Amino acid sequence: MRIYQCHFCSSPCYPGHGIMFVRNDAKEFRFCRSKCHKAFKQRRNPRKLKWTKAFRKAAGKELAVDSTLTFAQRRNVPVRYNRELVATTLKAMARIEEIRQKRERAFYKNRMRGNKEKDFLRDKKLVESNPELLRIREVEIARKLAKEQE
Amino acid sequence: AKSLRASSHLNAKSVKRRGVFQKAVDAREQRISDKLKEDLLKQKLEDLKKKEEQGISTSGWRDGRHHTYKKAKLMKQSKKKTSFTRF
Amino acid sequence: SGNGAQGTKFRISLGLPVGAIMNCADNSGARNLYIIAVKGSGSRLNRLPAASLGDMVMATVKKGKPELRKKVMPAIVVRQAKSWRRRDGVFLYFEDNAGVIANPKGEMKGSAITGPVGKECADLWPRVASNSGVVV
Amino acid sequence: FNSSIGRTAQGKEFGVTKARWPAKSVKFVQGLLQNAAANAEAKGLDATKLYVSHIQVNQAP
Amino acid sequence: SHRKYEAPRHGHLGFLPRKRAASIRARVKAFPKDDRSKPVALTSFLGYKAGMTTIVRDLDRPGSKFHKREVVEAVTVVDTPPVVVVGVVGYVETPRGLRSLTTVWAEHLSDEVKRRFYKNWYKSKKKAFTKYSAKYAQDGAGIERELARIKKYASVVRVLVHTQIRKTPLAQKKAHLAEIQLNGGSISEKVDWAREHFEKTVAVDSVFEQNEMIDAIAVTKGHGFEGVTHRWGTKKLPRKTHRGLRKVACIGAWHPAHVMWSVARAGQRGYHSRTSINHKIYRVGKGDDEANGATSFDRTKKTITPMGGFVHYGEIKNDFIMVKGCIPGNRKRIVTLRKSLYTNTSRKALEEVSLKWIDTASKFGKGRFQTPAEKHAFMGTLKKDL
Amino acid sequence: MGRYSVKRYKTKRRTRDLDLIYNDLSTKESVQKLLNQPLDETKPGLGQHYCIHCAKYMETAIALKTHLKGKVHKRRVKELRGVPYTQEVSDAAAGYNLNKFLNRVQEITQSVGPEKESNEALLKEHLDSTL
RNA sequence: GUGAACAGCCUCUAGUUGAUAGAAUAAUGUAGAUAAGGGAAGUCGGCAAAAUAGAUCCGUAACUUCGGGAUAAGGAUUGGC
RNA sequence: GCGUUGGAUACCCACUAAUAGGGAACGGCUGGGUUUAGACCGUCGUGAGACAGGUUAGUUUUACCCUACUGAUGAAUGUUACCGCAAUAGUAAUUGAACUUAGUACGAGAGGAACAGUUCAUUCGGAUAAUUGGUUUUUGCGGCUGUCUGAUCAGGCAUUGCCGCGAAGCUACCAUCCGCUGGAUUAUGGCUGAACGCCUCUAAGUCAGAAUCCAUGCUAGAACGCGGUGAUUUC
RNA sequence: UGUACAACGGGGUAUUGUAAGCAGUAGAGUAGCGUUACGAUCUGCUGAGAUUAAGCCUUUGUUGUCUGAUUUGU
Ligand SMILES: [Mg+2]
Ligand SMILES: [Mg+2]
Ligand SMILES: [Mg+2]
Ligand SMILES: [Mg+2]
Ligand SMILES: [Mg+2]
Ligand SMILES: [Mg+2]
Ligand SMILES: [Mg+2]
Ligand SMILES: [Mg+2]
Ligand SMILES: [Mg+2]
Ligand SMILES: [Mg+2]
Ligand SMILES: [Mg+2]
Ligand SMILES: [Mg+2]
Ligand SMILES: [Mg+2]
Ligand SMILES: [Mg+2]
Ligand SMILES: [Zn+2]
Ligand SMILES: [Zn+2]
Repeated sequence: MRIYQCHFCSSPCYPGHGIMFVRNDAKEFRFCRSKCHKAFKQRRNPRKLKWTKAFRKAAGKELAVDSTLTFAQRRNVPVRYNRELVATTLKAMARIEEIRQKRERAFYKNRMRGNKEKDFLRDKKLVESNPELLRIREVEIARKLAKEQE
Repeated sequence: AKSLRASSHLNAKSVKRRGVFQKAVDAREQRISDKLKEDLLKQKLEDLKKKEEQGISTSGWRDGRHHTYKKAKLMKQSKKKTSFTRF
Repeated sequence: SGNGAQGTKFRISLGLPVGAIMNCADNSGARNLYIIAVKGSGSRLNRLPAASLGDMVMATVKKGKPELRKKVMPAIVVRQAKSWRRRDGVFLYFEDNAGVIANPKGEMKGSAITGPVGKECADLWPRVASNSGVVV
Repeated sequence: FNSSIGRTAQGKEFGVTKARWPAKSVKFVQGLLQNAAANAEAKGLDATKLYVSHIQVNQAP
Repeated sequence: SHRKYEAPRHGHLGFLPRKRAASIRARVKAFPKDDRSKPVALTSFLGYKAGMTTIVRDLDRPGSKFHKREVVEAVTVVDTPPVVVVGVVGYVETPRGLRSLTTVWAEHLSDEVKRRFYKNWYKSKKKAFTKYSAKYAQDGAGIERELARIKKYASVVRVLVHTQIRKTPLAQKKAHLAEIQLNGGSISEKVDWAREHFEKTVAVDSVFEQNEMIDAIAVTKGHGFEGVTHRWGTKKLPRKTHRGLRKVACIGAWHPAHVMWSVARAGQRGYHSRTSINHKIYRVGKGDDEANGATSFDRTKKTITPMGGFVHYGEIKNDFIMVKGCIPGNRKRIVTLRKSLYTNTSRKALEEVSLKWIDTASKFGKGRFQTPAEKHAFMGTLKKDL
Repeated sequence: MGRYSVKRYKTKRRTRDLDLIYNDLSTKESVQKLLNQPLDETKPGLGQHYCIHCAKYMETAIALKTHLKGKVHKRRVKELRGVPYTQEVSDAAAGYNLNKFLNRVQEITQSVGPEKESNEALLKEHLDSTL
């Protein structure tokens, strides 16, 4: 039993999900969804479709190179079973996942800084450019306050 | 091919059935009975804990309603001649 | 399951009814195989016999060597384009339908098989697994 | 006159399965009932004790 | 003259007539044979079909091609909160068959089971069993006499139980009440068990256990009026045939001058009573287990409920039964689980199930994640999260 | 689902993939082998006039020249420029075999890339000379 | 307007908004579509559908009354800026 | 009891456990045929025409009636509600392969079983939608052509405009699951035993034994078969 | 007259594929005086925006509703 990643969008492929295509050169293409399978059959570029992890990594929407991302790789050289080593691995997986989530959050925040400054500049320009609507707003507020007073 | 009603196959099935399958069934029944008794005992204990805070002849008719209804029904059947056992 | 097969066979979705044409995956000189019969097929009115991966069929060579043509020979299906379910938990399919020429004992006429070979067929036929270079 | 008529739950009041809502017939009968009530009032009868003691429909040409 | 080509008939003549079932709860027609030496036990249980999901099984089946291998199998989930024992019925044997002699009820009945006796609960004065409850006063005369009558004369003992439908996500508030045969010791012991269990609950793991073959009795999903082609599986007529092609071309061509009862005709499809047998229990999950959806191979802490809940049903917050394969009925229908009528002689009844993984992805779409935490970890940080 | 997409991208009507075409173009020996093919009667133009990028045979040299003077061939050449998107790309995008994917990208940038570009330039000038 | 075009589709002027209606969406129909893998194995019979199709370029056989066959066949292309 | 096929043009080819014969016609669609008017060739006839013949083209269009059959309501025997019984009627499973027995019995050899214990599949049947696939008026999301609303935005029409994806529902040997066990027998093999001082399976009696019969199990539930149980009206 | 019901709203769960608007120095070039103007497209704010029961799940919020008609007795 093993979780696979989709060839097109890198989403997890749990047992009994998606479909696999085998090419003449023995290459297995596993797709989590009929959507990804049909996109592959139509020969679209996953690095051009914005909803794929390939596009996100290529465009820098999420972090791609990190020390937390080197703990998972295919082990072609097996190791003898050890109960304490298994317990240590199980604890380490949770710790690494927590650290990776924190680092991804920091990466997103660093990417999205500046939005508040841009929004404030846009709001200032709109307020400076619309005087008549502000006068209507002031009249409405004053009439509402007079209604509340009386 | 031998049918589901084939005598030799059914005899072999009975020979198999009197052994390990019946042993497994009996063991499962004993375990289920033990769990049922434990479930009853746990319910009794919880009811007792909840109440801690708060603190034969079968002859004749069943009841008067049954007597009245059955007498009326038999009289109705006798009057209408719709009785199964009595003329 | 046919003479020469190694054990029982679980059901695979049928993709090749009678009249289908598949490629020839061995090196005996045949190019394609035209299915005229399916070994081990059942009997039902109006229903065409159909073969899946790992089945033995009776086929005639349409393209290839003229010595191989105009004859009926046993073949074993090694690839199919119709998707089928594996018990490990995925549906899968190949690019094309492909078979190899064999004998009634399940022994290959050719010496090697080009392209991938299905796991089910390789496990069911020892000679296919012996002549396969790629097994899934 | 109820061959090949649909079935409704509103017929269970009268113990039937086939009932309808003939609007034109109901309006004509309502007009005649109103006229009969007016005639009874003109005669001076008690309106609360009146019941339809006879009603008859015949085929006109 | 003879038909030129032989073919089997379309459909089963033993499942006639194909009419709608008389009730939404299917009747149990046969209970397991009573062995007087065994301890007292219920012969059946009641539950609600919640939905289906997928498992991975580490199969141990000697002689099989999938011995020591993993198999992906479909399962059915039945929500089974504990039933409540509220009555007992005695049956005597007559030359005309079994006859119910007497029925004894418990002192207190909940409104959930009282609603079963009403068509208009909100307008009613809720007077059910009010005078009956007065018979328990001053040493329970009458109640004791009827229990003694059951002990003296009855040859079959059944217990009246009802479901706790208020624990399910269902919008229906009216509970389901049914008779379950008591198989076990003597008649007196059965009566004593019923009297002691009055107003008490019975859980599903005190009736069934894992690796057991059971039977599912239920009414199938209805489909209304259906033609012969999909009702009986008949072959379609050629294209643009006059008077339709989804028909049987000739319903009679011979002497009897009638339509035979064995000829396919259009009519009701579905909503029929069915009793399917030999469904293996893959898991008896407890409602208080925080990881009843986890295994020894899958260490993720999760419940049996899929993401977004079961479609059209909801979440599973009670004890549940996971059996392999499919059972008759659709989701949220009441089903009866019955003990096997015979000792099964197949090795599958002796096989022990060890699940490696249970699917909990969303059934409302092409679900790719097992938990919302997994979905969040895969997607990352969104606009609204910052 | 729709008829056009079904009858174009049916399984039996599949075409050669971009990564395989990239591997064909990478080595000079493979380019020479595809340029010098045995005369096959089952291929258009006796197996001659074969565009490697589009993996397409032409019946005539003028047909090949007109295909080269076309936007479809330019689209294929534009597609064949970057990384061919093997399974390692999706694995590293999911967070799997990241070092292997980075090493593959570095090898493509250093060794495979410029040699493939030079082979493409040589093929282009050879087609221009022979056409 | 698009387009070779009194074609098809949309619009201005002008002119209509007429044809018993309302509520549900079973089977069977009438009219119109889609379909995995195989591809005529169906049927007396490829009936019916599907496939093709505009324009530009390359190229086009037997036969022939030398006028044709011919758009024979078989290939490549088409947007926007 | 249960099956008895797929094709080619009465015979062949193949698959298969097998491709047995026949009756309810020969006492609904559909091709050959009764095919009337058109036409051509052949034979005969002085001719109108006929035929030893051969070819081609050629309108007949119910059901809403009664019954039968399939499904669906329903008055009345105090009212109403819940839980049940089972007369009767129907009934269902089928075939092949594989491991082991075993390269064992048997056999100069060449070859070569079965019972007991296990695993799959064919045909049929009943379900089911977790997964895969099909389907799209979810007109859900996006895109494209032409035109129209001054342009952007947002939209109309193109008798579902077209294209891609598409949940939900429905659905597929294109998907998955499930489909049993007691009595009595047939042919036959016997026991005791006369007829008949031998003998004898039969005469009296009696033991086993078929995919057979009747039951178990499954479906319906007599709307004029039945039982147990709850409540039973303040103008 | 309430783990009451309904209409909205909120949170999940799914479908699609990155909204309107603003900006850039990215943009084949062309015109005028390195700059400006036009410019398919590209990039950022933006897995954004839109839809989500009509037969999906859940709900410490808002607003309302709880009512008419007929009949039945041993
Ligand atoms: Mg046929
Ligand atoms: Mg009508
Ligand atoms: Mg779903
Ligand atoms: Mg198709
Ligand atoms: Mg044919
Ligand atoms: Mg035929
Ligand atoms: Mg010609
Ligand atoms: Mg004529
Ligand atoms: Mg019977
Ligand atoms: Mg045996
Ligand atoms: Mg079916
Ligand atoms: Mg438009
Ligand atoms: Mg003797
Ligand atoms: Mg009855
Ligand atoms: Zn994917
Ligand atoms: Zn090219």
